[PDB]
Amino acid sequence: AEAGITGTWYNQLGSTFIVTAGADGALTGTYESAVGNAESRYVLTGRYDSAPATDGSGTALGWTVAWKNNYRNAHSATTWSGQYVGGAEARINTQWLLTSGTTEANAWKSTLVGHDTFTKVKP
Amino acid sequence: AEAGITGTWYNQLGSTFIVTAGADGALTGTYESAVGNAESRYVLTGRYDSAPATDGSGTALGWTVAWKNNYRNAHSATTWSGQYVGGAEARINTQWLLTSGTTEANAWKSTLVGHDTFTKV
Amino acid sequence: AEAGITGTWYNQLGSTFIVTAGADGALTGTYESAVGNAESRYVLTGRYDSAPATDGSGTALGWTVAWKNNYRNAHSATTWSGQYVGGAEARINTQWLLTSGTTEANAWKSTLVGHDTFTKVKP
Amino acid sequence: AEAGITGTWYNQLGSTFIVTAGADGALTGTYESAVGNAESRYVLTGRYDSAPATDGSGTALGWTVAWKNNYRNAHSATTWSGQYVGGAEARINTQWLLTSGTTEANAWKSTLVGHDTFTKV
Ligand SMILES: O=C1N[C@H]2NC(=O)N[C@H]2N1
Ligand SMILES: O=C1N[C@H]2NC(=O)N[C@H]2N1
Ligand SMILES: O=C1N[C@H]2NC(=O)N[C@H]2N1
Ligand SMILES: O=C1N[C@H]2NC(=O)N[C@H]2N1
Repeated sequence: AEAGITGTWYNQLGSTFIVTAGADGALTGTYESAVGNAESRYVLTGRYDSAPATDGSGTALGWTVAWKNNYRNAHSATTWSGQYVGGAEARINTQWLLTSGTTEANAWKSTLVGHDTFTKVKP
Repeated sequence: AEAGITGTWYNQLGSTFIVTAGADGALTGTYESAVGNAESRYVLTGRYDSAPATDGSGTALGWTVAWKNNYRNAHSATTWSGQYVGGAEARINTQWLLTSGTTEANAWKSTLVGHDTFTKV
Repeated sequence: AEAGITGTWYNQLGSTFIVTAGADGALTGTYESAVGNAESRYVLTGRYDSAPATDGSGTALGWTVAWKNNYRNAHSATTWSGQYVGGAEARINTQWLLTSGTTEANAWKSTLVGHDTFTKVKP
Repeated sequence: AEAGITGTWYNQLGSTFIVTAGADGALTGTYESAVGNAESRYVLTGRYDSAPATDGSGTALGWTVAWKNNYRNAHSATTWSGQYVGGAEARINTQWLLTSGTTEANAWKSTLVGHDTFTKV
């Protein structure tokens, strides 16, 4: 549902995710990370299932943040893949992949994987 | 390098990725998978890091595809995270996460992980 | 530390992990999963850093369970990679990969990824 | 097929994996990586699923290597999860997780993920 996803969310590290879900399945917003070589806000773009199932299934969605803005350029990008589960305590549970740009030689260790849980605060 | 991300790419499964990379870091285009609960094209959106480093590093990027279009709704979304490397033979090396929308009971097994390599051949 | 890892542990799904850490960095035991095409106990084998660092760093370790025993054969195997963090509330935080045996054609979707947190109960 | 997992395998990075597959599902041997904070051989232990299915499916298996030996202690461990496919050209296709022991502050970035393909060539 777009309304349910739209809002301000935070995760366990203390990062901020501000998103708007558009009618066509699009997600746009900004992300502020509490950790890493990151400062200020970054632009994020993603997609979500605008037509989930009836039932108590989560809504699959994903988004990307390239870690470059006017203040910093970390030469990396993160993609979060997960599902939104609404209710009185709406959560977005995800797993993410953080890839850094590297030389052909260190490419084997260019990607980090983790998981984040976001709790909604505002629309 | 970077702008050269624009084009038509294909991966080892035969899927087609058509992207336009905008000067400021955006990625837009369509994706058509050769496998899965999918038919036709799906819209994709992503970001790439528009000012890569001397050093001969690749350009980090990622994009998402929600597997819903006017033909099918597979109730899942895939994100690809990787890097672009240009040169005579340019490729985009990625690892992806495909999450399906499940009930809680099946949440533990909602995500598949894989890797795709794209070239313009 | 072997003593700290040795014991009975459970995770958020309600699965049981019984392990013994040997002096040489080896881990042996049994695993009982609360979910999946799994029944009874399965044998597990792994390795851990028998010489972690001083400091408050976790001990890296990993183990594998092939999901076949005398009662069931799910044609799959899971590997858990994570770190043991001791203290009064010792935990083992992990990320896992569950690969199923498939045809060359469905190989693209042979692996599931997730994360489990284990809480210790007994030695 | 299965028993044929025993042997010396090499991956695209040039690492060498020497394994012995026991009749009841065990995997034992040594690993020597061509990259990283590693030198010489490390002990590995794993499991494979000893009764694979007609159907022409691969044999699921996984193994672990703690990067500590009498030369180095990199305070990390890697697990490879994948499947073995035999035939004229046999390979083991895997995805791995490399976890380092961090302080809590760095726990979020303690795990790398990759994929390796091994052959006996
Ligand atoms: O909120 C954050 N989650 C983690 N993933 C990532 O890429 N950077 C970290 N910050
Ligand atoms: O091209 C594809 N890559 C794989 N990942 C995914 O999500 N579907 C498959 N198609
Ligand atoms: O305890 C469990 N964790 C999950 N990972 C896995 O492979 N099966 C599930 N059971
Ligand atoms: O052969 C190797 N594979 C890669 N994964 C890993 O842990 N170290 C590297 N060496």
